[PDB]
Amino acid sequence: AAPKNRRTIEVNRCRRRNPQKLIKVKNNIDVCPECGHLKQKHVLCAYCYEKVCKETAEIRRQIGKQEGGPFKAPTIETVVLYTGETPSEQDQGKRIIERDRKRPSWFT
Amino acid sequence: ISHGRVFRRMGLGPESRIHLLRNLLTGLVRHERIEAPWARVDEMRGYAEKLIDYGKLGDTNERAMRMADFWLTEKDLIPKLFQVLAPRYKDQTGGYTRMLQIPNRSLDRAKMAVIEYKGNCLPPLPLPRRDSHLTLLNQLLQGLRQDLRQSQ
Amino acid sequence: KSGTWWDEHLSEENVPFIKQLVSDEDKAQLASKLCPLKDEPWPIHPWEPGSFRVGLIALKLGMMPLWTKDGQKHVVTLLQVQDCHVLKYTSKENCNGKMATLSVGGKTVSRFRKATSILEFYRELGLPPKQTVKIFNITDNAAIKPGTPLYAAHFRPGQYVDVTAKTIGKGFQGVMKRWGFKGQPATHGQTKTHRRPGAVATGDIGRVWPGTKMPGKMGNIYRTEYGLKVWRINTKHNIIYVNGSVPGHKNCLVKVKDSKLPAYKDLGKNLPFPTYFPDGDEEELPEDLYDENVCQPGAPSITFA
Amino acid sequence: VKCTKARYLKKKNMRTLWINRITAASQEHGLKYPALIGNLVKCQVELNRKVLADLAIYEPKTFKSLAALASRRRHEGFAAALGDGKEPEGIFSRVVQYH
Amino acid sequence: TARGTPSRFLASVLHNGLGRYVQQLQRLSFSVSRDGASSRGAREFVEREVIDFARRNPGVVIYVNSRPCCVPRVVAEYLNGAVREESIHCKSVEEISTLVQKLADQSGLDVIRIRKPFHTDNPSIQGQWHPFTNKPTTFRGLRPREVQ
Amino acid sequence: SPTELTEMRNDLFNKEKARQLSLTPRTEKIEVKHVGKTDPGTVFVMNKNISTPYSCAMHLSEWYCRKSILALVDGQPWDMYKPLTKSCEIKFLTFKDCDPGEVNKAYWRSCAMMMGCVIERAFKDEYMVNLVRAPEVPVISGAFCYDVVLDSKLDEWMPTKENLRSFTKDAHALIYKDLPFETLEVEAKVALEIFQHSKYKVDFIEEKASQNPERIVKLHRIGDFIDVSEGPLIPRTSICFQYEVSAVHNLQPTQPSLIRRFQGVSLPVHLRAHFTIWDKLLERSRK
Amino acid sequence: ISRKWEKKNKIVYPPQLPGEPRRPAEIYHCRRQIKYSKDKMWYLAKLIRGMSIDQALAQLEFNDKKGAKIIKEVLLEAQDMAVRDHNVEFRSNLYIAESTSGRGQCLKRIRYHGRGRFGIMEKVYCHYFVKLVEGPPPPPEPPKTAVAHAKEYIQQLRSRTIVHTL
RNA sequence: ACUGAACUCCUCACACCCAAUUGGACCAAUCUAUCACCCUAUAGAAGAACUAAUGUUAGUAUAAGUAACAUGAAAACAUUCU
Ligand SMILES: [Mg+2]
Ligand SMILES: [Mg+2]
Ligand SMILES: [Mg+2]
Ligand SMILES: [Mg+2]
Ligand SMILES: [Mg+2]
Ligand SMILES: [Mg+2]
Ligand SMILES: [Mg+2]
Ligand SMILES: [Mg+2]
Ligand SMILES: [Mg+2]
Ligand SMILES: [Mg+2]
Ligand SMILES: [Mg+2]
Ligand SMILES: [Mg+2]
Ligand SMILES: [Mg+2]
Ligand SMILES: [Mg+2]
Ligand SMILES: [Zn+2]
Repeated sequence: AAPKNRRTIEVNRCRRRNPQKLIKVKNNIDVCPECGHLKQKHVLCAYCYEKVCKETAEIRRQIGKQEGGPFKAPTIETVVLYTGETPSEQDQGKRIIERDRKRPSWFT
Repeated sequence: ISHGRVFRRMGLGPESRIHLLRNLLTGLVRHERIEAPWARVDEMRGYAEKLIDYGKLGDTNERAMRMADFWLTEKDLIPKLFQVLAPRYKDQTGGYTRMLQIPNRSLDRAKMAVIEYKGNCLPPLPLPRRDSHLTLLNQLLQGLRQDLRQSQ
Repeated sequence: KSGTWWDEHLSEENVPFIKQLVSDEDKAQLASKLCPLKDEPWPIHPWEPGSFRVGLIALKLGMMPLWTKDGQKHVVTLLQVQDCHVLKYTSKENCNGKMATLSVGGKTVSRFRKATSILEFYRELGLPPKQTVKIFNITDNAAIKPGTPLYAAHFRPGQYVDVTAKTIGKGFQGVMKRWGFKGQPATHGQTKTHRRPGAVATGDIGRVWPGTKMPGKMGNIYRTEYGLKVWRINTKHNIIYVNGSVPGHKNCLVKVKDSKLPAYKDLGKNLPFPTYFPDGDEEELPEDLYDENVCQPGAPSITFA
Repeated sequence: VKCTKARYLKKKNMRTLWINRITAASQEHGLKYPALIGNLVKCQVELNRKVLADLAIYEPKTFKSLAALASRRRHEGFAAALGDGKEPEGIFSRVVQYH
Repeated sequence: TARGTPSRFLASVLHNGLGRYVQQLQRLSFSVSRDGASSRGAREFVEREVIDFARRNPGVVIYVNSRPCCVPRVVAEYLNGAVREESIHCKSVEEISTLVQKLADQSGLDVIRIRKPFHTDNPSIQGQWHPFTNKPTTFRGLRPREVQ
Repeated sequence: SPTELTEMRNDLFNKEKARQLSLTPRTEKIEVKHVGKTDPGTVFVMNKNISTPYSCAMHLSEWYCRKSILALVDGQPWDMYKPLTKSCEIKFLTFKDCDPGEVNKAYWRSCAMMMGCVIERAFKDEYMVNLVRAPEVPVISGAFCYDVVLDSKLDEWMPTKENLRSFTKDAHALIYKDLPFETLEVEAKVALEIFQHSKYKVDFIEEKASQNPERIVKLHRIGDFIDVSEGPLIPRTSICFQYEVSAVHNLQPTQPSLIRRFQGVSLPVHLRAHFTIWDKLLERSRK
Repeated sequence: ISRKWEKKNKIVYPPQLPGEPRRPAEIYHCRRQIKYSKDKMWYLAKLIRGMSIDQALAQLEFNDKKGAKIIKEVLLEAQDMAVRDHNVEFRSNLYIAESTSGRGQCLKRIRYHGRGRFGIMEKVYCHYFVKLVEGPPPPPEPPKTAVAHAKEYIQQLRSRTIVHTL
């Protein structure tokens, strides 16, 4: 089947500017109390999540360096210790991942 | 018509779905926190909980060992599953996994989620916290609660 | 500006407190209506020919077999009356119809998920909001005060009833499944035509007649099953055992009312005319009322003498 | 082309509107348009339809007078027909002669 | 066409005829050329007719400017502020005279479609018709079917 | 006449505003540093005695303006529209902060002030109404209270449900009007000049002047309504979303005069409560 | 090609008299030759049209379309230049008065079809334009009430004249 | 009785409604000769006038933001797994 006539710009404007086509305004956006960047209420904050992901990447790189190769996952719990921090009694018997920076305030 | 169908249709078929979930779950067991498309994480959360239960069952259980051998494609994680995760959750009875939506993927704008085993060594997620008890509405509701308690 | 839900601004301590408080209020309101005859009940007129009483809104629990004394099986559906109350009454003149109307509400739901007007209406009535409200046409003889509860014993075994419900929604279905069209053969050359509709109309008219059977949404519409026998009543759990199948899925709300079939026109002589009133306490009904032909559980195995 | 052809239709529709309005006014006064027009002609009043409609809209008392005159002439004609013969001509029926 | 053109109602600038007729034309500027066949008629008009027209119409100021021009023109400015520019290019003396006289006799109102051939500020003398004209009144103003 | 009293009070308020703003001519620049958690380190070079924490929020973003109810300036709470007076540290306080206590108190006082305005402008002319005080009751009390003495003619009259609903309608009319909470720190002398026709307000001004070292008093106007404020208020009445004059209670010591306490309850747009929770809050506030 | 939008920022108005309302600042910004269809860009432009700068940025940050990021960058640049050069006091006190997408200079390519036939692809490019006006966004046009609607009807009735007569 | 054409009358003006074909009066723009000099005149010429040839070239539409197309998974992006 082929068009029998060219559809006019008036009809085309009707079709493509019908509110069903138009983008819907989102009212679920809100400010993150932690960093103040915008976030959707149900979604996690992009800025804070990126902070956590970068810290996780550093920790995981240290984990890989300590493991030294594939298939060397430890059989014990792991604890991340930052500069100026010593293992506690609970931390005893756990693999220590040392990070060469001050503990982040958000991290606890 | 898909009334009562509880399993998503993923990958190239049922086997491919199982294998995709298996890879995601192996990554979850290895790293304790994995970000992946929202639907796949939702589908794999139940299997993660089931592996935690099978690890609770114990090393000596041949059925649990077979399940772990199948599901953990990297065999170094089976000792982990049985000696780090299950002992960690021995006290708990469920809810071993925390799943939270993430800003859509930059590449294809896919709905993504991060799923982690609770109590992992990794930095805590920016968890959504309920409003403080000291807010106006919460204080008014506290007044309601105190009045009811005094009445009874 | 932004939309809100009842839990948005509630703290960890106040969420459970609010849940408990609202549930307690709902159950207290439900219990407060358990004695209708002791709270200025509307006049209870005797049954007369041509009288139409109110029905109920039950919940389709499931199906089970039921054997009659002649050794015949019957599939019988379970309809549970869950928090069924009369909510509104409009007279002949007020409604402008040929009969008065009683609104009946069923399956109490959360107050946090209802419109403000509905919440105000239910607050004035003194009952928690109901999942479904249905209108029953009645004569003025059968008017019942709003707020009165209705029970499965409102019907009785041997009665014949009509059950209306939204059918299981099958979505946009093809012509073969929707209208039972024969379709085209699977083999013998058929190219890309196995379940398509054939000719939709004739060449002359140059159009498609209105009402033509075409692929489209199936189910999810209200349908009525007429003349289903009430084999049994379980008064303890407020359950009606209705003969045969009923429209809708399990746990669906079905509107149940006396059968309109001509054969069953004036059989409401012995039924509770306005409605069954447990508060009357004339004789506490047994846990189970059976129709005469039902093989009651606990009865001796039937022998065809 | 439509604009050129529309002048004939403009004149026709103007006459139709005038006739409709004259009919309305004559019915208000109890007369029909044919009777009013014919009897005015017989009275020798040569007001055209445009002017008659204008009088009906804007000079209701003048139009009432004209309708009364038309009915008077109509009744004079009826009397003449009924008493056909050499009876004296109606007062308004008399026609001024021009030479 | 009427639908594709503006329209107005028949009117006069200041009720031009009630008290006294006032010639609406006030200015006539003739741009002419010493040389050029286009303005030969304009030159002859300036020579033989413009003086007579000026003395006939003392209320109109006529400015004859002879400057190099390819299209000789006449600009008529009316009391109401209207300005009408006409080309007298390659027009004979008679044509120019008729055009100038038409401008003199013409008002400054726009030459557009006139909706009505007439304009009355007092259309009715006996009272404009309304539905209650030619309608008898009833005792105590009782509407139909009224009981009391 | 009440209209004359309002007009003259507003005139004095405007003259005080003009005098205060003229006391500091030109544009002296004060540096205010954002000591808040987010957007740290931002220093605003503002105009002294003209710029406001609302101006700071406008510089930062619209979200600050919409969500910030109070401003801690050098550790002390400030109205978002109170002009700053010196280089300082600023931190915006919203309703959903970790410890919103100060914002709660400010909103509570603002609701009491709106209740007082509605009370004064509701009654008919023939009846005298004199606002005595707005007790600083805690939020846990479940209802903000405003104390008034009505005409002795109405010593036995109690407002009906319709009267309370009319009060709520007037309060919602104010909310729709969306008036700012203009504020001033004005000397007790000018405060007494403004409130010379109210012994209760006079003595309250005296108490405030005694409490503070100098004779400076917090004087607030919503619209054509001057009042003495116990502390900072919220930016605009539009902050309020739900507002209900719950009830009225006469105080026990009736022999000197009838101190009738109007008890109401309110919630801002940021903390809207569902219909049922709001109904329960109304029931608990009616006490 | 035309580049009048850029020049629109170079107009200098005469100094305002003291007894004159303060003229709101206007900042014209645009981005040229965006690898994006103008039809798709129009939806984003319409979305952010008439809103405040902060609200537009908020919507664009969470809209998934590719053009959303480009429009967000353009709006941020517009805000920066409005503050730095156009003497706009507050960042947040700006609203999108105009936002439109224009056709860019496109390139023609060949798309190969099944039987030696082909079609002419168009590597579509689009422009994007914004005008930022200082001050709060104008209030949305309230829907006309029944009272005003009936008032309009009654005015129409009153405007009636006796047509085609004296 | 009345309504009713472009028939006829009325006021003014009139060359101003048949295909093929035929006679005639004008004429846009261009160049040349003389003029003219904010757009022209008298003549001589001619690649001298495009709502239409599935016309040619170029631009942009319509179909249409449609049909179609693409990147196995996690991660330290080492690496591992399917
Ligand atoms: Mg797929
Ligand atoms: Mg078949
Ligand atoms: Mg084939
Ligand atoms: Mg096939
Ligand atoms: Mg090929
Ligand atoms: Mg194309
Ligand atoms: Mg005719
Ligand atoms: Mg020539
Ligand atoms: Mg040619
Ligand atoms: Mg062409
Ligand atoms: Mg062509
Ligand atoms: Mg397109
Ligand atoms: Mg299509
Ligand atoms: Mg496709
Ligand atoms: Zn954040």
